[PDB]
Amino acid sequence: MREIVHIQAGQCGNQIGAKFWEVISDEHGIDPTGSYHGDSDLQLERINVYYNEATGNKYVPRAILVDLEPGTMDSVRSGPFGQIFRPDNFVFGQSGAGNNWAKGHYTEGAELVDSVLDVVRKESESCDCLQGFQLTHSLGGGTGSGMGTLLISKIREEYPDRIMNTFSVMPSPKVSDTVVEPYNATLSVHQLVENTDETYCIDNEALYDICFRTLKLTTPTYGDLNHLVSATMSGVTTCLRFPGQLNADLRKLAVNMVPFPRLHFFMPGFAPLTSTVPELTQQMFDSKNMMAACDPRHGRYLTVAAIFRGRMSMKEVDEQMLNVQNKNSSYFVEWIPNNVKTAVCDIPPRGLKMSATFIGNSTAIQELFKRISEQFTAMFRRKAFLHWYTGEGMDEMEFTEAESNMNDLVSEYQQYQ
Amino acid sequence: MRECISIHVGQAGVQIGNACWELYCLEHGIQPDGQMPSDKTIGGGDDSFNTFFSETGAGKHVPRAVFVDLEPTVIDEVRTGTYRQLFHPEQLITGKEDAANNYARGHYTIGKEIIDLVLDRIRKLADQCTGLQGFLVFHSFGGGTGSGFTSLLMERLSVDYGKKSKLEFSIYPAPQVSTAVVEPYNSILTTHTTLEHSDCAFMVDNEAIYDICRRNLDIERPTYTNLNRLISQIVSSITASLRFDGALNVDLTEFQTNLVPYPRIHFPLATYAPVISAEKAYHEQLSVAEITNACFEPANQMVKCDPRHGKYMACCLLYRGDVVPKDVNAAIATIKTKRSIQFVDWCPTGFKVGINYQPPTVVPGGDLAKVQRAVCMLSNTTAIAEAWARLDHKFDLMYAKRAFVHWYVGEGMEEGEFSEAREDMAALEKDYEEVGV
Amino acid sequence: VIELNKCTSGQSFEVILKPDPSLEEIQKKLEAAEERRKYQEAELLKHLAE
Amino acid sequence: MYTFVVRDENSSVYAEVSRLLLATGQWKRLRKDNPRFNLMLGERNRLPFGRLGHEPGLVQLVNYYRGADKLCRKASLVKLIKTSPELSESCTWFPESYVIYPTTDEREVFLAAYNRGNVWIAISSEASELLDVIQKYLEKPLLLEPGHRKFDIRSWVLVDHLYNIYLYREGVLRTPYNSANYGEEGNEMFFEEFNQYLMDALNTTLENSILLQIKHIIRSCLMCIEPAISTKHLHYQSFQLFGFDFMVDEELKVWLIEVNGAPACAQKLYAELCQGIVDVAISSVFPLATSIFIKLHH
Ligand SMILES: CC(C)[C@@H](O)C(=O)N[C@H]1Cc2ccc3c(c2)[C@@]2(c4cc(F)ccc4N[C@@H]2O3)c2oc(nc2-c2nc(CO)co2)[C@H](C(C)(C)C)NC1=O
Ligand SMILES: Nc1nc2c(ncn2[C@@H]2O[C@H](COP(=O)(O)OP(=O)(O)OP(=O)(O)O)[C@@H](O)[C@H]2O)c(=O)[nH]1
Ligand SMILES: Nc1ncnc2c1ncn2[C@@H]1O[C@H](COP(=O)(O)OP(=O)(O)CP(=O)(O)O)[C@@H](O)[C@H]1O
Ligand SMILES: Nc1nc2c(ncn2[C@@H]2O[C@H](COP(=O)(O)OP(=O)(O)O)[C@@H](O)[C@H]2O)c(=O)[nH]1
Ligand SMILES: [Ca+2]
Ligand SMILES: [Mg+2]
Repeated sequence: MREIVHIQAGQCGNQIGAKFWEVISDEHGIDPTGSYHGDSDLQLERINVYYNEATGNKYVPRAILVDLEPGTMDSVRSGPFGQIFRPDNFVFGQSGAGNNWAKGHYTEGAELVDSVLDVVRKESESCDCLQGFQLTHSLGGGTGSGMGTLLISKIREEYPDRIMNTFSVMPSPKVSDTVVEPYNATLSVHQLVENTDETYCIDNEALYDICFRTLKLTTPTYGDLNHLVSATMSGVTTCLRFPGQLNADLRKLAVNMVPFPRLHFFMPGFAPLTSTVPELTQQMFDSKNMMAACDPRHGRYLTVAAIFRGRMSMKEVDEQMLNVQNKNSSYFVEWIPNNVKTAVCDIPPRGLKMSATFIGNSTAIQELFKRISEQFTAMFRRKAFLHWYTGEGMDEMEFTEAESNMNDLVSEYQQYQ
Repeated sequence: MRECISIHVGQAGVQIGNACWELYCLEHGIQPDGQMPSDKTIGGGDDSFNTFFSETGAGKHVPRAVFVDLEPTVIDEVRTGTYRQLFHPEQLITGKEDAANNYARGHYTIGKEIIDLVLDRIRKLADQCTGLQGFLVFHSFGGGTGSGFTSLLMERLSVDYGKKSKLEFSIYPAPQVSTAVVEPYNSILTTHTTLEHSDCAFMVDNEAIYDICRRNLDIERPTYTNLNRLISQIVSSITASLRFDGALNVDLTEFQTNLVPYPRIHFPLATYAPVISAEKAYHEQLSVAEITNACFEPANQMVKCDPRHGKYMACCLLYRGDVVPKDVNAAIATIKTKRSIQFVDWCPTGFKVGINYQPPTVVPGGDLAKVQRAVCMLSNTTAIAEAWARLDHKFDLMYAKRAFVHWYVGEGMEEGEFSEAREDMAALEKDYEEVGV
Repeated sequence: VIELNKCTSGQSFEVILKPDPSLEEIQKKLEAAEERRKYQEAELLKHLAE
Repeated sequence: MYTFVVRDENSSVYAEVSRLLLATGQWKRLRKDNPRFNLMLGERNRLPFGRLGHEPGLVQLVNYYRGADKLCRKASLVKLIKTSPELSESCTWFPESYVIYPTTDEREVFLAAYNRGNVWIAISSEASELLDVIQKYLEKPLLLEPGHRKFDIRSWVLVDHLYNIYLYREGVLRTPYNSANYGEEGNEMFFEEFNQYLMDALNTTLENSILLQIKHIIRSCLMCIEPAISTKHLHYQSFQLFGFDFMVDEELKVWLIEVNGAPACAQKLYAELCQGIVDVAISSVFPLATSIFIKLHH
């Protein structure tokens, strides 16, 4: 203990998720076969949080891979560290969801969901003291978004007092994918607002801008973006995988990051962006360094959790931090005293030696949600592509409902600025 | 010989307890296996150190201590510890999931389920006590266990041991090492519920300890280990009177008698000197007048505040080592004319002085230099109210927006308990205000 | 220097320069908190059932 | 990048000081109630001293001395002079003063003094008509010429965090005297003029005849309460500008009248003095990229 059960769902969920296990396997010293080859026995100390132990000193990621089509998960299995996952934790269908939230949530998803929970239930039964769940997925599609959120609802029902955490990739109008992303993201955001304690929000528009402008990459691929994501996923889980006092577990993190229950949507940041202390601190706080589209200067920070990783004075880190808290100044709420926390971990990520990770609960995220709302309304008033959803049994009212739930969320952020 | 039981609650109380008990053993010459060659009476006795140590027929000197925490991580460090042979399993109580920095969680949800168990292990100790005086309770303000569970244990201890004294050692939250944003909430909540249940409380502001550790001991980023070793020294000099032959504060009740004229105003300010860096073990040897004068310098206080802008109602001076009454008198006379010392009218401008000839013990390999004389001053000044004010302010900033409140309501606490506790504190600030000028 | 007491471990003196809840009440408040938790959790499960 | 906050918009001097600070670029003014600041230009009353110097990695300075109100209250100053052995009855530069409350205090002892020229102020000649602080009125003031006009001296004193006592070289005389209208410009007589008068009319300088006693009085007052309000080893540092008000009698003896803890400034002297305040008081603890002060040593 305290163990986290990881769930990755849909294409985006499994591709981002697979890379995550790659990067943190490499930090805890676990090889593609599951054997430990780490130099420092400091990695093994909190290894239990993400790995189960088997005979033959094998470490197996407590992870459940879920999709409604076999495609992406055969690609995971054939990928690097593919064999480290339990064969039995692969749960997939054959029909697919066709980028359709309704299929993921109500029909095709419903047929597969119970057997996913059978795996979840067996991983939990093997936990001395289960902490909660971590879901990786996108909101724009069908399986991650639709069946991911159905899963979250189910998990909540069976494990009512466990923390539910997710890394959620949101759609952007800058990045063209399925024409129905606004429908799927909107239907999902309401689910998240109700059923998660913490949701890390990232979108590909911001990850694109980083890869392009910062990393000087002319035309980015999923490979490039997922590198950023995997690195950021390592950073914000640092405090859970290595010894420390701040944000020790999920519930304590939630208690320090979430002032109001519905506002638990965080913007992550990383430095240095991978393709000095003041420089490293300046980047991670930079607007053009955020992992989601919205400009942090358009709102205020309710809470901030920064995790520095490596070997550094930390005297100066404290200096640089406050230099930011005052250089920004206007962007922090004054009714939450000492709302910026700083953690430090000795073991640096693979090939960096020095690193930082930003986690901000910012009201500026409201723009992200308002944008998706406007997209959804533009389509829904014309009822375009709607028949794919009512075809699966959904009512128009359920759409009107998710729309206003969205605007409600955007409004609640508005109160606090 | 009346016994004292020390109760350590949550991470801070636990880790500090360990630092204290290590020091006690060194001061009483007790081995990490509980053996004490200096002790000629085997299987018992009524010696002063028996107020803190029981004796088994085998000759093990066992601390009258109980460690409690809702997470096993910190207690385990005591089990595999150097002085592990001291303690037996019954003394160490450990849960599985902690209070997540949530007072309501420590008090209502978790607390309800473990309170009886803690009382049983406590009763096992008291059951071995010929004449129990009461309890010393170590805990933080900010933690969910330290605040939430402590208040519940205090409430029960009043019921199960009505005519027994309770003193606290409380760690006051400092954001420079603080691990939570809701510590002001937890602080006010636990102070409100414990108030009518504590006879005398010694607050230690981590801000102060951290600063002293930097300025006096030359340490960039002070560890809890660093802080807890300095805290253990001060606790040691505060408890020395209970553990050694003397006449000043030899009973827990004498602590309120000499320090607390007004029941509610029971938080005396502690000041300690000298604190010297061990790495430079060639320093000048401070005099009685110098360490005495240092007790009135804010930079050696456990709580940063300005005693010049409040009134005293009681002041006790605890010396350790090479000191005779002659020098104290001279040092007090010169300091009185030199510095602003203003007592309340309905109190005599007086100092109670205790001297223990045994010089302060230092932990080997530690960070403090050993000195031939030290002093801890306990003083009940209204100036400490600055701390209450500071804390109430941060509370008001958040509570005006009801920030983080849902976490507490969700655990079954009603929102009314916030305004109830805050009103109690506003009242407290008023009490210092009245006495103060 | 009034009240000078002296022993082999040290000495003490004084210088003068100038002249509640019962067991039931606790149980009730505890159990009430428990009931409110149970109610809040019942409302959640009813919601999840709908 | 240093940060400050203003909590007394009503202050004219630090209105300039805030202007200069901003005009140096290296200073950014925060919102009035922002905790994370380097310099506070604090409010005139009930300044929350207890919350200062408690911000991690932040050296905080405040432009007021906590406890310095003992020297800036009518009844306080009397209680200080008649209690402090530093001053006491061994103090002859401060008029025979007694304090009383409106219906303990000194109402009965004041009588014996009046019984044993008895013009007092609180303005009146006889005692009974005064009941409706008491200080014996300077019946023999130093009348300027021409005009036969009364005046008072105003010197500005700056005490920094190191407790250096700085006397601003520019003072001011704030100008028909009936024993038993304006326009010098604006009833202000600066030191260069007053010095010239005292030279022509009385054959003495401003320095010898008055300023020596002034500096003496300054040192004595502030040195008296130094152990009560110093911030040498305090968790926060403070400085403060004082306005001493003096009066000069017939035989050129200086008397202390008032001590103002929130003094204004003569318009011409505003720029120079506030600039000095920045240089000597603010910039000395917070560095950046001849002296208008006379420091009274001690
Ligand atoms: C400014 C610019 C961002 C905007 O005009 C735009 O929408 N460009 C699309 C073009 C696009 C649209 C849909 C789309 C792909 C690309 C898409 C793609 C390209 C292939 F050759 C084969 C399969 C796929 N699947 C993905 O589906 C894709 O899009 C982006 N990356 C990828 C992708 N990377 C990989 C390698 O891991 C496979 O697929 C990137 C990405 C999401 C930004 C990383 N998306 C695009 O390049
Ligand atoms: N001086 C000192 N302070 C500590 C120590 N450990 C924790 N603290 C402080 O205590 C506060 C946090 O409370 P904890 O004691 O860690 O929490 P807890 O009592 O264990 O309760 P939980 O929430 O259940 O963990 C913070 O303000 C810390 O700075 C310690 O060992 N020494
Ligand atoms: N004993 C005395 N004899 C003669 N004149 C006196 C005097 N005491 C005060 N004065 C006169 O009082 C005037 C200034 O008054 P005072 O200094 O008391 O101001 P004030 O109390 O009204 C508010 P402030 O402190 O801001 O000036 C001077 O011009 C001086 O001539
Ligand atoms: N960052 C990232 N985004 C992805 C990846 N794969 C798909 N997406 C995004 O996810 C959305 C499509 O949902 P997807 O996961 O592919 O559908 P699903 O399989 O039904 O869950 C679009 O916004 C894609 O841009 C990936 O590997 N990385
Ligand atoms: Ca014995
Ligand atoms: Mg804990």
